[PDB]
Amino acid sequence: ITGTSTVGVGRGVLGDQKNINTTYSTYYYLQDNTRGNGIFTYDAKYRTTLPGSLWADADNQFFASYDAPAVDAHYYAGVTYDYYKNVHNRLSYDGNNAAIRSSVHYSQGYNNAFWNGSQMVYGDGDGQTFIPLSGGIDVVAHELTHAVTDYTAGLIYQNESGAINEAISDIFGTLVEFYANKNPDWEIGEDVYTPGISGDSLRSMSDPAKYGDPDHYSKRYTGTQDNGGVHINSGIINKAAYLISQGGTHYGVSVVGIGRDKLGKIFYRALTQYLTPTSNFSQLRAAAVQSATDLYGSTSQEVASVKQAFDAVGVK
Ligand SMILES: [Ca+2]
Ligand SMILES: [Ca+2]
Ligand SMILES: [Ca+2]
Ligand SMILES: [Ca+2]
Ligand SMILES: [Zn+2]
Repeated sequence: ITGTSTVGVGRGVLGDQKNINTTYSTYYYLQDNTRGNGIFTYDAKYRTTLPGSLWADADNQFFASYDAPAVDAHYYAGVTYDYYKNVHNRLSYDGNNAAIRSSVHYSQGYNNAFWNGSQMVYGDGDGQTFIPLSGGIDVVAHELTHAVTDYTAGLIYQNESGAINEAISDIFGTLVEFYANKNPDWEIGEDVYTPGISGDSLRSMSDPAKYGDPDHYSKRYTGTQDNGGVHINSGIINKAAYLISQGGTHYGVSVVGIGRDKLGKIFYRALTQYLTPTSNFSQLRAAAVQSATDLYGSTSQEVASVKQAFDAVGVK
């Protein structure tokens, strides 16, 4: 809508207070005009019809419990936009400041979130397995990263290329979590998963096998579930990325860590410059080595650590 930019205040899913960019025109709308062509948050009103109604509020205060998922979807979309702009010089997901749209309150008791090809969508969860999914910044950044991947490499959502697609979203979801820097970790979804059980998460990058996911190529899933295991075999790549950053010895192979910032730079370059829709794990390794070479030289520690990380997980 057309109106006056302003700043409102609200409470997110976890009860934390934050400021949000809104637009005023009779009502106050969740429309942030300060980032590219805008960030827009919609109410799907417990239906599956999308996008729903652009979120309108009478007083620019968002403290009602119904408000919380919208506050967080709106605010964390902004953080993610800032991460891509400030760190990788990328303007929104298409690189040309496309408007970012999110809908919340999708369906009833819906235990997931997703990018549908044009916007992000967030369920409220059933209160048992999940609380509203926009409450996790790693979850928001994961979904928005699918949009980035679709506009760049275009990795098909099947088999190895699909597992790479998933790992990239987990990797950048985590890097964005570290960017915002409130209790960052190498786990996925811990803020919104199983409110009744502390210390768990949906996936682990530091130790995928904790939840039964493979951490070595020899343990890859070869069946047909989950589109050929796109959320399962991602653990192999997530472990590689964790090792490149933090270091460690894994199946007897030692890796010198080079830290998060270099991990992000290498993987972003691989994504945007070298990966293609049908890239497999071996092609990821080659793309990552070539990226690190481009940035730091063929005889760098950086190139060395990428090679050892991929050897450690069994990807040749
Ligand atoms: Ca209000
Ligand atoms: Ca965390
Ligand atoms: Ca996390
Ligand atoms: Ca939990
Ligand atoms: Zn995903």
